[PDB]
Amino acid sequence: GVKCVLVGDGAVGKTSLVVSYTTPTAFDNFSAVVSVDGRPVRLQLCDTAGQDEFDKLRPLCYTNTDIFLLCFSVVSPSSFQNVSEKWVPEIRCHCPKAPIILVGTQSDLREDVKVLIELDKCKEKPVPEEAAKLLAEEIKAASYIECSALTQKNLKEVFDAAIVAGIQYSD
Ligand SMILES: Nc1nc2c(ncn2[C@@H]2O[C@H](COP(=O)(O)OP(=O)(O)O)[C@@H](O)[C@H]2O)c(=O)[nH]1
Ligand SMILES: [Mg+2]
Repeated sequence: GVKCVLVGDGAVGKTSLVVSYTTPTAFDNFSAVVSVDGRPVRLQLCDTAGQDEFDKLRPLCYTNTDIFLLCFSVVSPSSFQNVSEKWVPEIRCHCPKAPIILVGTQSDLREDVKVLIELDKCKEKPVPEEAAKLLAEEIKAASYIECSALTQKNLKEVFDAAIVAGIQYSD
């Protein structure tokens, strides 16, 4: 059984990722049995609040973590910038050994006019997939995987990858 913790800025879609996949509050735990490469594995999902108010409690959730899903929204460059500035340092402070998968969320919004118009008011654009992939390399993430809890694009893949990385580490 594999312990997976999701971290990242508020509003990127952490809670939505886990609920979409496994099917109303700050911190919550989920448990699912998942078929990975043909055999069942128990996956514990710990959903954390990403607001600065925490690190109060948040790192208390980290004990014995096998895999971190470090999430940013692909339509939030600020959340991408926080991967380097806040999240990788925090994870590495508490669990320096644990594998990380860099997870880009809300992929469907790359094609949402309202969202794109809003980003452009500050001359921003969605995070290029190339940039995410390069960062994943820089931070020594296992991989970069981009997904949508709305359309379920790559949602299975995110958690399959989490389990594979998590078993390898655990073992
Ligand atoms: N369009 C779209 N909206 C999403 C997606 N994932 C989450 N949301 C919405 O984004 C907001 C933040 O989601 P939430 O699960 O609360 O994020 P968290 O704060 O990181 O846990 C909510 O309005 C969700 O409905 C997605 O993949 N696509
Ligand atoms: Mg949430």
